[PDB]
Amino acid sequence: DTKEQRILNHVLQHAEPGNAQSVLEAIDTYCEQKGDKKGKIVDAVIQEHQPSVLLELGAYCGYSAVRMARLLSPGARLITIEINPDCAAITQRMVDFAGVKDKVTLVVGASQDIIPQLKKKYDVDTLDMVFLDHWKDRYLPDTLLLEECGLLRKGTVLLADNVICPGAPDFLAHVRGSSCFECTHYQSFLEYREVVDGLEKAIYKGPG
Ligand SMILES: [Cl-]
Ligand SMILES: [Mg+2]
Ligand code: NA
Repeated sequence: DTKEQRILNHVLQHAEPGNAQSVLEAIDTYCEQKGDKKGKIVDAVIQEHQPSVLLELGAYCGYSAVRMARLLSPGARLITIEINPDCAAITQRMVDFAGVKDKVTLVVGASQDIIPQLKKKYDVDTLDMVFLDHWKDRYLPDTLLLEECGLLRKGTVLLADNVICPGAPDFLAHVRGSSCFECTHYQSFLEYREVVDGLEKAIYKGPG
């Protein structure tokens, strides 16, 4: 969308080419200008679990791709599925510019179509980590799908963003109540890149 394009424009103008940290800071800056830090939580989870195969559902401007890819060990892989071609185009430009393109496989399409292809087509055995940041109504069905397709092993980490605002209540109820998942909640704050709000004025004109 227009916001993601302006984020990319800002990065290209101000971030140091090939420097992933420079790119992240430039985006945090663009969003700042216009509980715990969201980027800090993602970094902490990845550094805690050291995934060699990491699946990202949803990519808007490549912020999350870059943040996660920069921390991966050599030869480790980020696979990113994004349904909107325009967001995927921007994400790849961001990833190229940030210097991490060698770690990222960006795939355009719907998660429910691509997920069952991960083993056969993208040489995945099981996934070490999944970052969920796409359409909220996909969180629980894709989670059940990942399981059904044999992509989860004991120890696989699911990390879901925005589970409160806009919210993924059904996703939360499932994994929390299930003995198949061990759940931890991290309070956070919404950031500019993620959302935007507005008010509507509606003046009644009569029955007419
Ligand atoms: Cl993003
Ligand atoms: Mg988000
Ligand atoms: Na649980």
